[PDB]
Amino acid sequence: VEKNMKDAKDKLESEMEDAYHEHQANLLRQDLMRRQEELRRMEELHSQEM
Amino acid sequence: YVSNELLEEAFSVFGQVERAVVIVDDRGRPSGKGIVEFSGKPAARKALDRCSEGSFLLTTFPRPVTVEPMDQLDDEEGLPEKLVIKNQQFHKEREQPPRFAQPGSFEYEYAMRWKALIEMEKQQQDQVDRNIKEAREKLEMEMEAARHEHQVMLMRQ
Repeated sequence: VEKNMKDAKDKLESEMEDAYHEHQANLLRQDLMRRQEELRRMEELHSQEM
Repeated sequence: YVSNELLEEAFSVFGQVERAVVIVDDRGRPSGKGIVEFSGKPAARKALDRCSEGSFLLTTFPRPVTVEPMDQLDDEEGLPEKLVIKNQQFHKEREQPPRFAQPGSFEYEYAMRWKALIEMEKQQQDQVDRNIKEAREKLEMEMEAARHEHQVMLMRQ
């Protein structure tokens, strides 16, 4: 049990940077998609006005 | 929609404003003009050149105000007789006293010519005013279109 775990802790230490990068990328993607949604909405409104 | 304090504070950036009153007619609606007087000539010149080269805007309505030097029309002194030159052409222009033009005479015909020229001048001025008014009305109808297009381009950028 102790060895299996010593290994589990060592593995979970390795993903320090990878999970952080994934989380930052995901939050950036969510912000990008919401901004693109705003883009399409206001663009079609402007097209209708034109 | 303007106020005296609006012009007092807006032009307070260039310098101290002694008076800033919107030119208003009898009914109370704004006449579209206004008078602003500074304290120092260099401050007035700086404000004039900054407004000419820049776009000085007052309110949310994105229409800047045109700024030019103030001509001073005086009605106190008028013109006294002794300050006239009283030279030879004054006697030439004072051969006969003011009167009505006799119909069928040379004076009446030349006055007809002058009146026609003056009426044509008034018609041309009215045509220019109409052209300016229609251009401004057309420019005003597109508030939302231009603003929305600029929003589109800025935010896509």
